[PDB]
Amino acid sequence: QVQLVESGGGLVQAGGSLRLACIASGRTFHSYVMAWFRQAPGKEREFVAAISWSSTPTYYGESVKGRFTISRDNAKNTVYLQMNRLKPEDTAVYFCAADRGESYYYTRPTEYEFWGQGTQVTVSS
Amino acid sequence: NITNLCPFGEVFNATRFASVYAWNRKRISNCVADYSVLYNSASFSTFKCYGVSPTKLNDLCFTNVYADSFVIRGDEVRQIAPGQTGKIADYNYKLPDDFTGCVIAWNSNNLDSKVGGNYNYLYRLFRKSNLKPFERDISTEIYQAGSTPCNGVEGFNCYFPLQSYGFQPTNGVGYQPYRVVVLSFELLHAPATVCGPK
Ligand SMILES: *[C@@H]1O[C@H](CO)[C@@H](O)[C@H](O)[C@H]1NC(C)=O
Repeated sequence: QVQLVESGGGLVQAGGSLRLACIASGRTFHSYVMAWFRQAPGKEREFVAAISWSSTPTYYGESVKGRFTISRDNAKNTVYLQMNRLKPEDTAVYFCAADRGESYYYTRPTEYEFWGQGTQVTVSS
Repeated sequence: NITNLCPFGEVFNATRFASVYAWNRKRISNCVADYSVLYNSASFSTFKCYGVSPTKLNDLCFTNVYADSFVIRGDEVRQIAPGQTGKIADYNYKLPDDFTGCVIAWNSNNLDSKVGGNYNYLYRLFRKSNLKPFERDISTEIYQAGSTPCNGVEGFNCYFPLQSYGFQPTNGVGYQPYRVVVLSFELLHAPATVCGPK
């Protein structure tokens, strides 16, 4: 069992910025691929970003490419999501996820064993 | 120069698949590993790599590759991963904690389930201790579950250690058969025998 807790969510104005963070339990954080998904009301969990063990393949959903940066600090068991130039369509619950494996199908929720409970991000217009 | 493609067809589309307890190994060597056939598949239920990115498989060289394949239930596929426990991880097929390789599975309900139930696929239900990584046990010794010795006769606390899956086409997805291929990548102090095209 790995536990995951998101922080840094909340209310922000369109064009604004937020840094989500997610901290993991355990002493083998370096062995985990870390990911962000989000879920808007009425929608399924949508892949946002993922980062491999070395940091070195990063992955992004089409609609956040260019605006969002995923990064990890192994010393702090933490993955970060820098969200710039936020739009109302970015409003959702943001979930931290983790898996030992890096998936060819990296956008599939079923490829990640561990999930945080999520944190609300709200972008007003 | 190794120039012939690695025969992935003979692994993924083998006419027969092993019971998990008697998992099959094919050695892959002295061949070009072109993974683009696997990249263009949509029907795999899982495709994860450990210690290498799936995006780099066509660029990497290994001293040795092994393809281990077998059938298990859908909801046991999560056990074919480093750091897992359960009947399958503990007693049938164990990956090491630092595994280097990929695990691919797909639903095989259309091939491996029958109207009467398919009882051909077996798994080890009992064992005195957990498998070491890549260990294989095909023994059928009566398992002593209790105080009394069994004298190789079945009965009270004296169980035959293998059990049948009994796959029916009407089973829930978690109880349907899944075929699994585990590609083990070795990087030893030896010549590389397997490279990608690039
Ligand atoms: C196995 O057969 C399927 C069709 O049944 C085909 O799509 C696939 O390319 C084959 N797999 C390999 C690794 O050759």
